[PDB]
Amino acid sequence: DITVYNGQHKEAATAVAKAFEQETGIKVTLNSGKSEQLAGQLKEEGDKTPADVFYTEQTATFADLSEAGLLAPISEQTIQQTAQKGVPLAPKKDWIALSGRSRVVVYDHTKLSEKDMEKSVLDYATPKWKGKIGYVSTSGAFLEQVVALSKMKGDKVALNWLKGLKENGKLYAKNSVALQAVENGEVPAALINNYAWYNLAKEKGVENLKSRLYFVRHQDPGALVSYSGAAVLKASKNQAEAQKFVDFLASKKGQEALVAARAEYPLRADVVSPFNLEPYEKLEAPVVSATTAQDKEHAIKLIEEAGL
Ligand SMILES: [Fe+3]
Repeated sequence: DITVYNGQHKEAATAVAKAFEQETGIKVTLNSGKSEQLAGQLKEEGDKTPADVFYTEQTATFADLSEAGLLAPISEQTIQQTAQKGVPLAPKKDWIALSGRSRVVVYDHTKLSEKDMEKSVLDYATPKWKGKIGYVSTSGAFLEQVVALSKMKGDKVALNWLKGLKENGKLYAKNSVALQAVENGEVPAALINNYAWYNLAKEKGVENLKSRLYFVRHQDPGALVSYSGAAVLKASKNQAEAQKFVDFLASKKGQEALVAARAEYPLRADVVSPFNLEPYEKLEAPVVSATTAQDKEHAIKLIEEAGL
C-alpha cells in the first residue's frame, strides 16, 4: 500500500486512486493539501517522509524538490507515454506531466462570433472590449497568465494588460461566476479556464448554452496550459508500488480514469475525453518556464500596481 501526498482536486485524485486499487489490488491513501504546502512538508521531512508519491495540479512545484534531491527517477518508458510536443519534461527524469488545463475565452455566440475574437489575449484588455470582457483577478490561473505574459513579453506589457483590464473589463469573483455572467447576458465574453465550460456543457448539453469557447492558440500567452503531474519520493521505502502507481497514471486506463473524473486534457495521444475536449496538440500551448514562488510574488506586485 502507498501514501500519496495530493495537491490535485479530490475527484481527480480519488478517481485514479480507486481505478488503481481496482486494477492492482494496491491500496492508496491520500494526504491532501495545497501543492506549495505539501512540497514544503516533503522538503522538511526529507529522508523520513511517509510519502511515496506526490500528485500535483501544478508541475512547477516539482523543480525545487528535484533540485533538493528528493525525487526518484521514473521509467523512461513511462515518461514517453505523455511526452507530446510542448509537454514539460523533467531534466532529471524525476517527475512526469500527466494532464493539462487551458486558459480560454468564453463568449455568447448569440451576440459575438469567432470573427469578433482577437488573435491575442493582449487585445481583450483594450477599449474595443470596454464593458465586454470579464476577468477573474483572484484566480490562480489568472496569476499564471500574468506570470507567462511577464516572461514572454516583459513587465511593461504585463502591467499594461492588467491596467487595460482595470479600465475595460468586468471583474468577477470566480471563473464559474464569469461563465454564468456570459450565459445570463451580463457580459458577452470572459477570460476563464476550460474545465468550467466543459463541466456546464456536459451537464446541460452544448445546444442549450448561449456560450461557446474561443481558443487563441498559436502559442499566444493566452493559450497557456498549466500541467498536473506526479513524482515518486526518493525516500520512499516502497519504490516498487510507488513506481507502479506513477506508471498507472501514465497508462491508458489511468488517463481514462482521470478524464472521466475531470475536464483536463490527457497527455496520452490515444485517450479521448468524454467531456469532448480537443486533442492537447491542437491547443498550441506556449512553452514557458515553471512558475516559482518568486514569480507569483512578482505577478501579485503587478496586479497591485495596476490597481486590481
Ligand atoms: Fe478554478
